[PDB]
Amino acid sequence: EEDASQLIFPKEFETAETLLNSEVHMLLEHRKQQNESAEDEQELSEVFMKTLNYTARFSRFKNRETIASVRSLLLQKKLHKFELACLANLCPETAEESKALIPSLEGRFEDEELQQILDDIQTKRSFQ
Amino acid sequence: ANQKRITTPYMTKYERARVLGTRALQIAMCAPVMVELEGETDPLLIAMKELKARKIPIIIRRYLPDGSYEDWGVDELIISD
Amino acid sequence: MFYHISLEHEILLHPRYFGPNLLNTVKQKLFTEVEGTCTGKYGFVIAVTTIDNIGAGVIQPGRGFVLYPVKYKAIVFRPFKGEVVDAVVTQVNKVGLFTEIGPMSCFISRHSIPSEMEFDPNSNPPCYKTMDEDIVIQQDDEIRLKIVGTRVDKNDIFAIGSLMDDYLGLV
Amino acid sequence: KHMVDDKIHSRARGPIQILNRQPMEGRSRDGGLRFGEMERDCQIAHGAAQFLRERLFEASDPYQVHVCNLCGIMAIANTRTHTYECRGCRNKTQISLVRMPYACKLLFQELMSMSIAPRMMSV
Amino acid sequence: QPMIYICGECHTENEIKSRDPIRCRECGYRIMYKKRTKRLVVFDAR
Amino acid sequence: YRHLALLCDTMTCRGHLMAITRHGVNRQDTGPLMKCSFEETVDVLMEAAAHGESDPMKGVSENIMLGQLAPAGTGCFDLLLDAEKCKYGMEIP
Amino acid sequence: KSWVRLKRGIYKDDIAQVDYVEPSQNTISLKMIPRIDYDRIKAPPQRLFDAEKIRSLGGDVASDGDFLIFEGNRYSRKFLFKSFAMSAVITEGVKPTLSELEKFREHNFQPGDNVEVCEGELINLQGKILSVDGNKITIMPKHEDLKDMLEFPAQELRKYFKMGDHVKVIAGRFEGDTGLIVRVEENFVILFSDLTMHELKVLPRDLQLCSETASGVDVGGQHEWGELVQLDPQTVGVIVRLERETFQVLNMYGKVVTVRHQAVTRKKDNRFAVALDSEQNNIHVKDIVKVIDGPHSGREGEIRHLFRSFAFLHCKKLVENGGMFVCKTRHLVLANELIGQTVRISQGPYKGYIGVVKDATESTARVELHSTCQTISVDRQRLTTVGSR
Amino acid sequence: SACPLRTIKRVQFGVLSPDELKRMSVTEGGIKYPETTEGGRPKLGGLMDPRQGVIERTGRCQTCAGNMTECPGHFGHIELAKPVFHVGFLVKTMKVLRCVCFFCSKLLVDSNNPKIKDILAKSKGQPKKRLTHVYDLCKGKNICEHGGCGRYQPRIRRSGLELYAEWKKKILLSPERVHEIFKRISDEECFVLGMEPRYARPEWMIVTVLPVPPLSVRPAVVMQGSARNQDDLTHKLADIVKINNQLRRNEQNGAAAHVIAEDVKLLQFHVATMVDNELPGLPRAMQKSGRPLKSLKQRLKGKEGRVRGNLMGKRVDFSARTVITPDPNLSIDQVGVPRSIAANMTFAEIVTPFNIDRLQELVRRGNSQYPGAKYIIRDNGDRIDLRFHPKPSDLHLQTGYKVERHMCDGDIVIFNRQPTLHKMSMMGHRVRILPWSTFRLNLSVTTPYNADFDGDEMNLHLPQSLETRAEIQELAMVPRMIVTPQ
Amino acid sequence: IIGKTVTLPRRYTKRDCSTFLRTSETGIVDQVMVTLNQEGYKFCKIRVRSVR
RNA sequence: UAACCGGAGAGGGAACCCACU
Ligand SMILES: [Mg+2]
Ligand SMILES: [Zn+2]
Ligand SMILES: [Zn+2]
Ligand SMILES: [Zn+2]
Ligand SMILES: [Zn+2]
Repeated sequence: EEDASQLIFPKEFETAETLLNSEVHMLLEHRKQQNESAEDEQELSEVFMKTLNYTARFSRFKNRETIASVRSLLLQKKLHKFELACLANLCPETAEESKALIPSLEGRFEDEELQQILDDIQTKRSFQ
Repeated sequence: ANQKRITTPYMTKYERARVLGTRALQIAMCAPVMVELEGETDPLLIAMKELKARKIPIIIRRYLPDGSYEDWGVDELIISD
Repeated sequence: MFYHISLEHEILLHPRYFGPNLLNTVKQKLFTEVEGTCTGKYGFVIAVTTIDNIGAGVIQPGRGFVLYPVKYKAIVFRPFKGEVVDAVVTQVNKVGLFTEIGPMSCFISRHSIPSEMEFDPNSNPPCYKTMDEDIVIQQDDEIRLKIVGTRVDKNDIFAIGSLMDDYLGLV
Repeated sequence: KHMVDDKIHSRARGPIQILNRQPMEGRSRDGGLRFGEMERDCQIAHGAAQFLRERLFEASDPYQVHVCNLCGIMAIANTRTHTYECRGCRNKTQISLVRMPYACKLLFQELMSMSIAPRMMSV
Repeated sequence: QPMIYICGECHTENEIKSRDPIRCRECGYRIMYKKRTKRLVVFDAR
Repeated sequence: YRHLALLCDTMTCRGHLMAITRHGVNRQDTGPLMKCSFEETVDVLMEAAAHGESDPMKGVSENIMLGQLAPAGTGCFDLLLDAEKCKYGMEIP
Repeated sequence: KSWVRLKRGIYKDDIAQVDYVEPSQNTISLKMIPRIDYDRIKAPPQRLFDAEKIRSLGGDVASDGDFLIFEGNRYSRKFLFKSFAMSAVITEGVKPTLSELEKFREHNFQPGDNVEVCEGELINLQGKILSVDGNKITIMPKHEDLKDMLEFPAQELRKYFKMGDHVKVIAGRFEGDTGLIVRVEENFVILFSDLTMHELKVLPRDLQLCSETASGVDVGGQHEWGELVQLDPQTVGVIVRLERETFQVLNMYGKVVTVRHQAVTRKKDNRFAVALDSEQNNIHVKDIVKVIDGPHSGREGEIRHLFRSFAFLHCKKLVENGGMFVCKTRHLVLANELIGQTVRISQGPYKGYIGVVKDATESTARVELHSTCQTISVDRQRLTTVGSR
Repeated sequence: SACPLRTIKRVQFGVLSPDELKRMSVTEGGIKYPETTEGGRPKLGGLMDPRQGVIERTGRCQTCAGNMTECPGHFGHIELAKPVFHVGFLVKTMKVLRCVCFFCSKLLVDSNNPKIKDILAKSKGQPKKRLTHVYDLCKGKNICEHGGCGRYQPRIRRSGLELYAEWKKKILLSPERVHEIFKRISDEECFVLGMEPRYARPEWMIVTVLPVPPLSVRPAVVMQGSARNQDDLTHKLADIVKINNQLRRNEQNGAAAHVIAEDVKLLQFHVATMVDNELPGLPRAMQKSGRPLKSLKQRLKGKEGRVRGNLMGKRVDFSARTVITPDPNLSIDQVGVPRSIAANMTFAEIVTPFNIDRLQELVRRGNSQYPGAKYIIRDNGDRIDLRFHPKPSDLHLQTGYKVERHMCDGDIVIFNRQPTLHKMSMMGHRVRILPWSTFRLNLSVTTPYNADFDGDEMNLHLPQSLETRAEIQELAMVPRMIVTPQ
Repeated sequence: IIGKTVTLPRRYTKRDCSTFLRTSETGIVDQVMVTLNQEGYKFCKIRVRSVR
């Protein structure tokens, strides 16, 4: 029903706080830690483990302080929440690829400014 | 608050009938019981022993006709019977 | 996708399961049913962060079980139609490409894959490949794909991927 | 001619009519007794509300029907595949299930047949 | 297999097979009767 | 005298006389389905629908025809479970 | 070589092929489908002429090889070939369909649909349908980035739909289906239908957009999709696909067959039946089991049906037949005489009575007495079977 | 079944708009065939459709997946060749017509008036009272004041069923003209005339579409294999669609307009008969069976109608009835019942470990013996009967099951005599078993019952729910209500 | 009491039309009757005797 | 050198008259 660009959804869906791959990774590892502790406890869902594996193999930052730095540094500039989350999950190194993947980002910012933002993201990315 | 008690503390026959029936219902489908019993099989006698013991884990929400509601616990509700 | 929004769902407490720990029993019960489920409005239920509040118990007239109106903050996942997400291939087949986006399953037809991105049955692992063998999509490989159609059936969300557009394939 | 053998009968959940899901009439078909209007009013005067409700709704014709929260109209439901839809809304989210008497439901179809709109919103 | 029937006004016996006109063989009388069962009957005297 | 005076004051409580007729009870706005449950049904429902009438069914027989619990005593109030005395509840077997 | 319809007789409103036209302008020769019972019921649906059957039945019949005369000079060859009146036939406004052609343009635009302009100075313009007329619509389209309200006919417009939307087939073999498109070519549009994840190649003219998905039930309202019927009184089958006159059915042994609509009969499904999967845990309908042995080894699915040693399983990941595969249960892992007979009560409180057994149990029996206007219960040990058949 | 259950708060009453009617109709393009069905198969677009609902036993609805009980019905629409109005709406229509102008369709009431403001302020939330007040004050207006036309405006009055407008010259009220001027009635004009615009409209008072109800509303029954028994609702629907097709074809090709007007008048009479068969202005319809047709207005205004004979008083089970017999040897609170009544009457019982052995004993004793059960119901809702003697694996029991068991002494039953003249006429009693087959009771209970044993039979209801049984025991019992309040 | 088969328009045949003695009446069949109507159809009449 | 399969819901209705309370 809803497209990614025009993005019609209720106000609850708008005020829903998005999450990073790394944020989901650290939160799900935390929740798995309380699941492993406090025994005689029902185990979490296979959906929970599948999401944990997907977000662990697609996590971009391995440090919580790095995650907070990325979120603050993309936060002070005016961007949409969904486009911000999509950019943080993809981490594209080129503005052309970014605007090709996200059509709603076309015309949102300048090309050189978007490329500078992507270059900053690449520099502050935690590489293994 | 404990001051705004407009309705009477005398709980009514309707209230005692409803609480007796529902108490007998979960006694019948085997919720735990906290009044001591002398040995009975029927939830009607178990529920009336509970009602005369005045130890029910149910509080009654009375709808005052302005739109507001008031809660009355069975312990502070004085029984007409 | 991953959204941190509060949800409210009604929980029915069986009277034989009252016990001493009413709140703890209800919380353990709620963590049993609500996790791993799906709905049309909110998608997959991934995790519940906090239980916001527990409402007052209301005994249903003529029904033994008591209902507790419980609101809780949770994390849910919801893919968007007309939206691109990176994915991991589960299986490659004669019929098409099967992939997983987290818990959500997506399928790609050979009319959705590029025509050059063609399958080799002679290869021992089933994989799509090009004529120049530059792009080879294997099982458990990180690819990107444009989701073009989302549909739900019996509270299960599964999608169709599209790769006619450029910059679509293995990451 | 008034013999007790000819007069005595009793019913326990026999047949139901085609038009309405209600018991038969007359002991030849093992008929049901009419819990009539003034008897219902006198039960009201006694105050046995739960007894009257069980005598009037679920021991006679209990039903369950879906209504959406947007407009108070009937919504269709394929419950085998759990697809619930209100035409004119296409919401499928702001919906609810309520317990409904069969006779009053047929009354609602008669209302819309007479072009009455009993807009029946859940909240 | 065929039924043993009684004419009534003739007080006579006849044999009738199914899907046949219900007529006496010598007079064709439409009022027509069936004989008592061969299955045993008892009655306690109460 | 309680019931007799109650009948007469309910008769005269609307600022004027109330003969027990359709010709009065249709004029008081006391519920479209009360009016339908009176001897005239189709006209009073059809006028309520024609004028677009709202009804929260604070009556009794309206609750009855909807099949749910009528709030007219023994069902007028709500029941709430007490978790404190429930946790005081000892186990039984 | 034209087509008409008859006015009178038992053959009213039936398509007949004018083969030869007599120059006398009185009667014309028609090839027609006989609505006859071959002199069996009369002392009627359309069906092919059976010369051998009507010769076997006899009666008014004359045999001349392929040519035959029957029942008041009714002429048939190979198909009735009979002369009929010019005033009794209608030679204008017949238009036989493809089924009638096998036996012997149109414009349909609806509001809410999207159509594109492919020619003229307004080329390649997609707009929503607001109105529709007969031949020259002069539509009012809602074009993208164009608030001006243009005009286009149905010949200029083409039913173009954006990628990934719910589409419906108005008519054809794939009619009544709902799905999501895969790739739009110039004439061929391929879609996966929703109830059957199956590839349908349809035309844009046959395509239509609507918001109500597939109901999953047949045209006759008798059988749904993914259903259980009887191929034959020993082997049951599962309808896995509905078709315009047929059903694609998976059999008991995993073979996909095609049967007629009336060929199979619905069987009562035991929803409380139980089965065992050789590892001694109970399995039921709508339970997730992994298939570890057999042709479908290493798979997993939900149980749709249970037979006394067999199981019908659904998997979404298997695109074939809607994941529907059947296998034996033992390769899965979880993830009276006395009725109607004269008897005697010959021992006890009712000694000496004669009764008829209406119900018999393992231990006692019900006896309707012959003396007292009452029926009682009495034990089989005290029973005695006198007389009988 | 994924939808949560809800309790109800409010209802709104309006008219159905034709666009919404043709939207929520499952029929697309309407139905336009006077045939009921095809010769061999059910027909789509005829009088009966599978899209309308489930047709036969062990069949499926075309729209929903339900069957008979689970199929709740689906609706349809029929576009009319000419718009038509009916009674009730006709009377309110002519009231609105006398309120409104004829030519310019202006308000004509001059709402910028202190009288109008006072009427609104008094009837804040009284739409019918506001309508009566504005009609009374606007009856004496004649010419327009605003209204551009200076004509006197015609007096519109009914002649039987049709309406004529006569100028100070008489003409027929065309339904198209009435629909047009009701459409030209503005929204603010509608609100100041005092009727809610969002839920109803003056141009919704006139209708151009017929909503058709499902086969639940019009059942199809088979008798001796004939299956030709169809109801007068179906017959009148066939007449309506046949006349509508005739009008549509005639306006398509002929348009001689005289046959059009005359057949439109007959179609208007037909839909008026659909509203009510009995009309003071026109004779009722006629069937070949010799009986008058039954309309829905009659079907609800009758004493056997839905509102009274099916809503206020409806048929109920769990209710025996037989003649009584004096008996002084039992107490005033007890009633004795026959063994056959006690065997054919059931009572629901929860399986608890306190009495599980006795319930198991009663179960394998079973039906057709007096202490026994006839139905066993599991936790999931599986209903298993005992009269066909299932396997002992089925006869095995666990805690929490539902037992339809024969009652014994001590159970509470309600017991009455029609008419219930006084509220003392229905008392609760404890059931007991005596050999001979009649009701046994006390003279101290006959005295309030107005009972005197000359062939008067009583009714005996037994509640199934335990809380209903408890509340009957504790409210309607004879010692608890020895003394009357009146 | 009376068994009749009505032919209707695999391995299934004409439907059952079996008229019963009414529920909760006992006793003995005393005499029976077979004749023809004015139409020519067969017509049966069975009397039920019940001592009280 | 082969092995324990089981099956029960109902079909009109509408009018008139009589009788009983
Ligand atoms: Mg008397
Ligand atoms: Zn809606
Ligand atoms: Zn003779
Ligand atoms: Zn349906
Ligand atoms: Zn004017």
